[PDB]
Amino acid sequence: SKSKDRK
Amino acid sequence: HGVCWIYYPDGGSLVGEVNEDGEMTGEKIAYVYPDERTALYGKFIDGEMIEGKLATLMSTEEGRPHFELMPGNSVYHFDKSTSSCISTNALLPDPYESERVYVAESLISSAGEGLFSKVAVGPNTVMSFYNGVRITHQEVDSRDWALNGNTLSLDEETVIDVPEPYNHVSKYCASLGHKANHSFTPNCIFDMFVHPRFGPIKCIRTLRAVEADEELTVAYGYDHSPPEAPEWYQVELKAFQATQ
Ligand SMILES: Nc1ncnc2c1ncn2[C@@H]1O[C@H](CSCC[C@H](N)C(=O)O)[C@@H](O)[C@H]1O
Repeated sequence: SKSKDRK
Repeated sequence: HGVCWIYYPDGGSLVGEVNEDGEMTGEKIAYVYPDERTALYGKFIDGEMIEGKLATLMSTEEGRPHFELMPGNSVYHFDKSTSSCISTNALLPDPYESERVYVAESLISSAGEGLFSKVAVGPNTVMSFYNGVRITHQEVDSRDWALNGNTLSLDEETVIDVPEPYNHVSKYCASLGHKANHSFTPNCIFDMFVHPRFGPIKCIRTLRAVEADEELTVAYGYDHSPPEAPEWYQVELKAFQATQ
C-alpha cells in the first residue's frame, strides 16, 4: 500500500 | 453526585458527572489529555465535545477534578475531517501538541522540515497528532507516489492524508504528525488515538526518553517485499540493510 504504517 | 472517568487505551479520558443514563452529557464535562493535566472543559453531549475551553487540571478531590480555565478564549469542538475537509479551523493549533513539539529544518540530509521535541520527556509519551482528510486505500494505491508523501494508513478502510497545500504550516497547523521524518532507527512509533476534536486518528508516541530539541522520527513502515515505496526510502533501505 502506498501509505505509512499499514498492518 | 458521583463523578466518572472513562479512559481510552491511549490514556486520554472523559471525566464528569454522568446523566441519568450514564452518558457524558452536561456543562461541566472534560476531556483530559494523556499528561493528566491539559484539559478541554465545558459542554459535551454523550461524550462529544460541543464547547471545550482550555483548562488545567489542578487537583482531584474525592475523584473530582478541579480545573482552572486558561486565559484567553481558546475553545474547541468535535470537528472530524471528511474526504475533502481537513478541519474547520486549520490554523488553530492543538494546545497539548503545541507545548511538546515544533517544526524546523530536519537534521536528516535533504529531508526538508522535521518535527522536534520542545522539552525532555520519558518513554511512552504522546507528542503529536496525525489528523488529515480521510480517503480510501483504492484512491491512494491507484495514484502516483508523488501524491503519497503524507498518507498514513488508519485502518483497513481509511487512509489519512495531508495533501498540498496543507503540508505547509502556514496553511495548516492544527496537527503536526505529518512533519515527522522517517528513520529505520526511530525514537517514536505511530499509535491509535481518540481525539476530542479530530476523532479517531493516530498519534506519535515516544518509545524511549527524548531530550529537548531532539528530532522525532518514526518508521514509515512501507512494505519491503510486495519494495512498495518512494525512491528516497528505497535508497535508505539499502543503506540500513548494509549496517545490519
Ligand atoms: N529519512 C528521510 N530521508 C529523506 N527524506 C525524507 C525522510 N523522511 C521523510 N522525508 C521527506 O519527507 C516527506 C514525508 S513528510 C515529512 C515532513 C517533510 N520532511 C516536510 O518537510 O514536510 C517525504 O516525501 C520525503 O521528502
